[PDB]
Amino acid sequence: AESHRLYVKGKHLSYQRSKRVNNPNVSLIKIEGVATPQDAQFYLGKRIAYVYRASKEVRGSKIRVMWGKVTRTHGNSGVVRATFRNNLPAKTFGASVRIFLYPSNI
Amino acid sequence: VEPVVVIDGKGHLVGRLASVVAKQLLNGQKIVVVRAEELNISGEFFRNKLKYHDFLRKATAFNKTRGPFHFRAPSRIFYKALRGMVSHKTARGKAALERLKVFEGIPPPYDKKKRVVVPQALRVLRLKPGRKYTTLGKLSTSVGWKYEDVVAKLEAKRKVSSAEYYAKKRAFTKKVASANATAAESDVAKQLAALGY
Amino acid sequence: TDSIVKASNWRLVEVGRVVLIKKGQSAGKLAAIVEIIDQKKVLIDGPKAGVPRQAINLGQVVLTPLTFALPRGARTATVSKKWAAAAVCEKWAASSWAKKIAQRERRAALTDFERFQVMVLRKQKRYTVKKALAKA
Amino acid sequence: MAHFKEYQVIGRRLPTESVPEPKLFRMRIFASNEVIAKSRYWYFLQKLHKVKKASGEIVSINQINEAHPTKVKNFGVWVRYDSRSGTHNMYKEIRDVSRVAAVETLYQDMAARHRARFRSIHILKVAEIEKTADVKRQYVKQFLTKDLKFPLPHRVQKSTKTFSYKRPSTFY
Amino acid sequence: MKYIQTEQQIEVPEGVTVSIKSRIVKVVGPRGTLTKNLKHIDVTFTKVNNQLIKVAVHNGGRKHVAALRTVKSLVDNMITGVTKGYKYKMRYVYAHFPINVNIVEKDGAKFIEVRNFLGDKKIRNVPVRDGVTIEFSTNVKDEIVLSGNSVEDVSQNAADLQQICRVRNKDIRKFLDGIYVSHKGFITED
RNA sequence: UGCUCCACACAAUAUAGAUGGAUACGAAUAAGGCGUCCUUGUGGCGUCGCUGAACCAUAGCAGGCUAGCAACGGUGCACUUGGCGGAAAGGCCUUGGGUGCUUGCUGGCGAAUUGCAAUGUCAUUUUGCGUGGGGAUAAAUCAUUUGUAUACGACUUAGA
Ligand SMILES: [Mg+2]
Ligand SMILES: [Mg+2]
Ligand SMILES: [Mg+2]
Ligand SMILES: [Mg+2]
Ligand SMILES: [Mg+2]
Ligand SMILES: [Mg+2]
Repeated sequence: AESHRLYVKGKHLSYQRSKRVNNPNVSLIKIEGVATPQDAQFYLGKRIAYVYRASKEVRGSKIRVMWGKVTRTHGNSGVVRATFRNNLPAKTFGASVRIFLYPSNI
Repeated sequence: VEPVVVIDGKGHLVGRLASVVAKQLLNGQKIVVVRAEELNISGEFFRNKLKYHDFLRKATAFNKTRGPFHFRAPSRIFYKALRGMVSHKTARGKAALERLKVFEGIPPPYDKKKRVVVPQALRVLRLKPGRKYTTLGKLSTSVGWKYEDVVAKLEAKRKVSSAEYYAKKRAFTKKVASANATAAESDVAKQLAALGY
Repeated sequence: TDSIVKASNWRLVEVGRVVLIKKGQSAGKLAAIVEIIDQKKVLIDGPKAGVPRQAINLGQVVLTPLTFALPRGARTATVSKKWAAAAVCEKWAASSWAKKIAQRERRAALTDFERFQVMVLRKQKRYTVKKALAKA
Repeated sequence: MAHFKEYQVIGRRLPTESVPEPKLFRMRIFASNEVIAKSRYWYFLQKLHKVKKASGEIVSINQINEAHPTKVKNFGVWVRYDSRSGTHNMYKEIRDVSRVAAVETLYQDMAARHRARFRSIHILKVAEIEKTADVKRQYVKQFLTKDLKFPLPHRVQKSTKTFSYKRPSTFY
Repeated sequence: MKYIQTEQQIEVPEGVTVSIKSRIVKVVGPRGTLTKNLKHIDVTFTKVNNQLIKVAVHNGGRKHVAALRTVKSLVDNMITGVTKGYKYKMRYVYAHFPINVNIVEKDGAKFIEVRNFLGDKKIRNVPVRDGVTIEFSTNVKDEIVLSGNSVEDVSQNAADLQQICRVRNKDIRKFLDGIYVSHKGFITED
């Protein structure tokens, strides 16, 4: 039709951090439309893709992906924690991610 | 959900609006703030004028041109508040601040765009009834902002054209509502009503 | 020739006022105010929808325009009998406010097939409405 | 401490050969749980009789429920408290549906208006006023007028979203 | 304290119509029309029987209820000024130098000029507020009468005249010269 | 055989981060919106809110080929009529017909093997290069010169 989306939008906020030490191994994601941990429990274990573009074609594509998954909820406001096979680059704080509906339980 | 979010700054509390926008910018949302001159600060006009004068007196002693710049315009007073809530010396903070535009009044192209409010930062909701508050336009004028009159004149001109647009929109909305009400009680409408629509 | 004043109608905190609980185990049920404890807390009772007699803060409940005649301090059986006599549920269900609550609950319950049907019906209704707007 | 609870605490001196079966003193204690109630009991028996926890024994502790939790009552409360410069007695009136929440209101009131911590307060007495016109504080007396009804002007609605498209109203 | 309701009553007479906006009061009577902004008080007006208006404060504190009685007086002064009017009379007080008070005009401005105050060569100009009427009355000497439907304007114009003749650089207990309000009353009182 | 604009063709370059729609009164908030009527007002009456949990859009090989019915609507694209918009207008509203689609309704055909998933590629920026179609045909600096200038630069004058 006009929309072909099968993923929920999300935003890469930052790494897990204290006041003055961050941890790139874990990322904080805001899922569009999730406001509480109770809602954020639905997306636990779902796969996240970060989709970006590069100038150099690699394997028949100028588009590249970093694949991760939602591990747990974070705070009271629906923010979740995500882990990616390679850590997100930290210039993507504020950048969009795609949270897929697979693996699917409902 | 919008690509650009236009906030009408009228009747908002400057610091609570500032924190909201600073979080929005850092989270990657482009924000335009209009009618900066209609922003509110809680407290009397004298208190806030005294606070700006205290801000005015601090400057690099040996060269006043390398010191704390004291911007007078309301949009810049808002911008200064929003800086300091943004780590503005970093690349991430610069990229956040580049997602923001603050204007006096409503200029084009935002005249014909939806303006939102932030109820979290609205004075009418936050401030206790009877509490004295300041308007950023008269604060800015008292500390040296020059363009309150031109802003007011252009805003009156915009409000007149906008009221005329609204009169036409209201007439069409009336006609649309009448056609939709007439279509009700038909078969398709009753099936729709059984589905919450 | 006459004094004109805007009345500024307000829902009053009063015995026999009907309230909708928004926070807690009830959260969407109708109760009646039986006592006023202080400026912020009122004793409420919702025996028809099963709200226990309790002291509740006014900030977690929303006053409705509906009121019914009820003595102050009326016990649960008295509250229920006068609630049935005044037919508070039926007056509530007639309100566009309750219609809107039922509407959003019915919308949330729709399946994927039901949503697809809603699209098809909306397009058909739109077809008739647009044709009418063109003719008028 | 979702709220206070009221316990009856009965204790006695330890029995001796000289005096078997001592006198069994009892108090009503407002405390968050059993342990605090027993501690408060000994602390107050410290000030009345020659006995301490080591020379004494807790015979019974029983939570005391409100006889009618769903009846609004006017409570008169006598408290003794230590301010920064001395000790003072006062009497306050609290309207609510139970003794425990009336006392809970009282501790909040003492903290707010006199900066009196729970550390620095003695509940001398709590008693319902069974008759109107024995109520003496105007802040509770104003609520007993016939057919009382007031509005709640300037309703402020809580928004779940960050942005509103409507420029709201405070009507009610 | 937080009183639940505090209540005040404004009585309106036979030939007066009082219209209240959000909190903009318009009082119309025999002598004209007054308007007053009261959007700083947070009170509620309600019409009772076309002879009684009730203004109330709900869940108000000490300063709030004090403002309520203030509002009642302000509306009362509107109704009094639109039916009976306000008339302030001032007396010229001078020991040696006679005070010369006249009404002059400059491009339609209607000033009150004080000349010869303590023998000063400076002429004192006090503007006449809109709605205020100045007259100098026969049968009693050195007196100026200010009249109007607005008590605030009549009183402030009278105060402006009294203040402009403040003796400077002298013992004011000995140098009493000035123009002093001597009577506060009504125009159509009889 | 230079420069500039347009159009289409390939290259390269990147992306602070498209993935249905940024969806326009103003003002008050101890008040308002909408509708209706009149004696056009600080009017009567009705109605609404208690969130956008909305409205709009939205089905078709990432959306194919093809047959009809009903209506004369919707919408796209260029060509076009007029008007408005200077705060940063660069957009808004319209007119006319033309050329498409239309899922408002009823059909017939196609899809497969990307193999049980791999963004599975659909966007908008900049700069080149080529082709074909319009358009225009300068200056500045150094050197020389002045002294209203001047440490040197700079400044300020003159010179087919
Ligand atoms: Mg970060
Ligand atoms: Mg963290
Ligand atoms: Mg500095
Ligand atoms: Mg708007
Ligand atoms: Mg300056
Ligand atoms: Mg002297």
